[PDB]
Amino acid sequence: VLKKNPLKNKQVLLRLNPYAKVFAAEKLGSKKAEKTGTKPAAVFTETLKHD
Amino acid sequence: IVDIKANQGKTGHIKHSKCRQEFLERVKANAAKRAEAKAQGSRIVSTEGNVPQTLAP
Amino acid sequence: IDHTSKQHKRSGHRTAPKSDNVYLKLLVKLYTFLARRTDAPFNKVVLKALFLSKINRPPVSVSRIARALKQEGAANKTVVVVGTVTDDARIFEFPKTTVAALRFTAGARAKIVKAGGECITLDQLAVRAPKGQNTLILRGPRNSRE
Amino acid sequence: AHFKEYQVIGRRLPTESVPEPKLFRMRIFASNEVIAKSRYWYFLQKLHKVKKASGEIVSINQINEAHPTKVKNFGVWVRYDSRSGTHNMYKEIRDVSRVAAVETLYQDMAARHRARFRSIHILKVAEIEKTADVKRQYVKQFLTKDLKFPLPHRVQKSTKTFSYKRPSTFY
Amino acid sequence: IIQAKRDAKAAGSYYVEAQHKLVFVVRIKGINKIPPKPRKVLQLLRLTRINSGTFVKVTKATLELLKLIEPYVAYGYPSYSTIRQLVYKRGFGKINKQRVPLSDNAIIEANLGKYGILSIDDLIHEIITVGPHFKQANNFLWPFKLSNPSGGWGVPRKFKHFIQGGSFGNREEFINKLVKSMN
RNA sequence: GGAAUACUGCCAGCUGGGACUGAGGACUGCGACGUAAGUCAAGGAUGCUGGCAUAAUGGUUAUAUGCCGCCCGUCUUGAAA
RNA sequence: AAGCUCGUAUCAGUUUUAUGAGGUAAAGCGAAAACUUUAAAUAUGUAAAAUGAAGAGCUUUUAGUGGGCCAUUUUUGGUAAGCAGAACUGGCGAUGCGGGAUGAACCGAACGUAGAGUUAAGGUGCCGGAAUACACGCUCAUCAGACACCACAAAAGGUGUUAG
RNA sequence: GCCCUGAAAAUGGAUGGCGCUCAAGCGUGUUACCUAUACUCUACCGUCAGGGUUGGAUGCCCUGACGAGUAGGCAGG
Repeated sequence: VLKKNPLKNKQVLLRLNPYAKVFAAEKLGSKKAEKTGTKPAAVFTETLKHD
Repeated sequence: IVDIKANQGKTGHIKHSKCRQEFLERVKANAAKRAEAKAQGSRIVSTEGNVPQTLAP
Repeated sequence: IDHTSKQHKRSGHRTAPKSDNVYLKLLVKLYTFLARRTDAPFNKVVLKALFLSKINRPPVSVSRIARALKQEGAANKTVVVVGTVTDDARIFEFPKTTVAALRFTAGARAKIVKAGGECITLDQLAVRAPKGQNTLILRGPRNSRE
Repeated sequence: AHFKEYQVIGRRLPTESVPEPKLFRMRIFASNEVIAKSRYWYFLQKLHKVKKASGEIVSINQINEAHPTKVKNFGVWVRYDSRSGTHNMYKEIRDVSRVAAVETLYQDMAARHRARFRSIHILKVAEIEKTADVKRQYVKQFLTKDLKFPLPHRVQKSTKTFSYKRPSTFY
Repeated sequence: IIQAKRDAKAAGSYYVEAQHKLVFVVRIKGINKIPPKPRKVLQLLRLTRINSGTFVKVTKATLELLKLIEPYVAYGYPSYSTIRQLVYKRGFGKINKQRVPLSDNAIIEANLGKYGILSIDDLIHEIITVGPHFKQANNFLWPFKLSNPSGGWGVPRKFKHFIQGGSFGNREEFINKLVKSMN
């Protein structure tokens, strides 16, 4: 009889998506990524900083 | 069905029509492909010898 | 709001016959129920026939009935006419048969009974063959009305 | 808008028996990358008849100012169109970044020559390393030793409708 | 994708990104004084009222259609968050020619089960990855009835190109901000 | 050489204030929390409290104030006069 | 409107694919622009992938209708200048509502009765709802300007001012 | 580029008026704000449509979408 927004109503959210619980519990919205130390090539740096 | 154009492109200064040659060829080709099937059924730009070049007005 | 089709467009199918015959309305009610609760196309055909006008329900002759029964495998089927069965003096021999119709003229009824059959109404037809089993529903010639 | 500088590198559309196209690069001042790409296609076609379908943008980067808080004299070469023919202009702009200087130039063009962003083409922006190489006096004026000037007639902002004293314009 | 860009930088190559396959289009103008060919293309894209949006798969044919309807639409490349919010809040299924809200996974399973779509997130996956059953899933989705943007259009006059300070045309990744304002 | 910050984006992160609405009417559904019992914000508002019980609310009417509103019908021509 | 038929029907004021068209001169590269092979598509046809569509085809029937005005685009012929003849497509007619102070053809948007929110076009000194906002420049008119303008007076004149 | 001249008569009058001059003018940029019978959401009325109904059926229940109008057409009062 009444449409409820899953983006506001947490019960409807869980009803439509059982994975919302795991997402919230493990904080997949704030996943800290693994680091890399790759550096751009000197030709790339010169082209970026050239006219 | 034929072509009309003085030596402006009327379909239906004349030559024979070729407006269904592709359709006929595709009909025959799809028949042959069906017989064949029934019998047995982001690029990358690198810079080694090219560099970006500053060419502006 | 930029409509691609007509708004408030009526479908076109029928619900009430223009006739105010109470018995015809009762038959229509019975066959509306039957075509709803039964997935037999015969009941839908009979229901649709129950709405046609007089000019669209031409009579069916006993000669036409007998010729229809002359088909092989169709001798023991019950013939259904949603309309009037008229007599025909051009036939001198009539088979034994069971006919369901809205109306029988006196001559046609006498001929069927004398040949040894029975004349039943469409509600008796509904009781006997609820899905219209072993039926042969006939329509009379039309272009005769010009 | 608030301008950014983008390096844009494009090339011809690769085809069969056609390797290694001419990598055309440009520096575009624009509010965002969509406008920068459109401007790049426009300038590419003007330079040479290369349609958007006949080309492909292989790179676009944002170039930040290297020393963003150092005051720099910039010489800017531009050309712009009008009802008359295209004109070439040289201007001197004293600012801390190329994007700031380019925004100043666009506003000055709109105010003086009634020109617009679609009419101005920025040929070159370059820092003038030596003081002596400047030409325009409205820039050379701010380059003197121990520069000092007052700000006469200070007009203070009032929040309320009525003030209960006459205002002073002192500074 | 991120690591491929970094590898191209490190090797000195230029990582040319994959061509976009999905576009979200919103009808921007009203239903008065539209020329017949553009209004025919709008009806074919199911954009029959202002602030109505649909997903479109990108091919040559759809590209030419978008070129035709350019003055009357704002379109761009939708992100996963935008698609997810659109489907969750304003997703309606066309079921027996009726507009039915997507309030449960059973509604989606009963009608798209033939294609292997079992839930709202499977439908979103089929949209974001323009998949084998994209036509069926996209047509199952009822055209999105968006409101006017909360915060306005950000321009004084909408009916210029986005490039020239207007609203219409291809705005690429800015469609996400616009559509989230309109959601 | 090591950071920080800006900007852009994401969170099925948290939390405060305001406004309009409360359709439906035994139960049935999909879920959430619980070892269970069961409870819940999960197929649409309930709980607690006060004043009044009449011109108090409201209706009608006359006026005032703010904004709006050209005199009807016919007949002509695209159209208006 | 009524019948008959069917509805994995039948299509489409749309795109694409293959087949044509002013070959007009920018292909590039040829036997010394005179050659004669190609190419993104402005702009129509035929026939077969995209997108959309629950109504379609046929046969009998019934009413009202039988002028045009304005504009865009292309085209042919013209004048001092206006322009005239065609074809297409829109607007208006039968049409209320927001805006342009006002209004046949301008800009938005088409309409059941209400509530809340957001907007279009247009605006935000006061009339008058909304910044006498912020920022960079220009201008001082002895009747400035606040516009119809990629129009007429308009070809120029000036010891006004600014930037080139 | 802006400014002055670049001709114009005759009742008193018009950027709509007031008035405005680092504008309340002109060019341009960035925001905020105002409000249509338009858009979103809800309630209600009607029309149409699709499902269900053997236990006022010209009804009853569930659901969805729509609502400008002259001549004219059809229906209910």
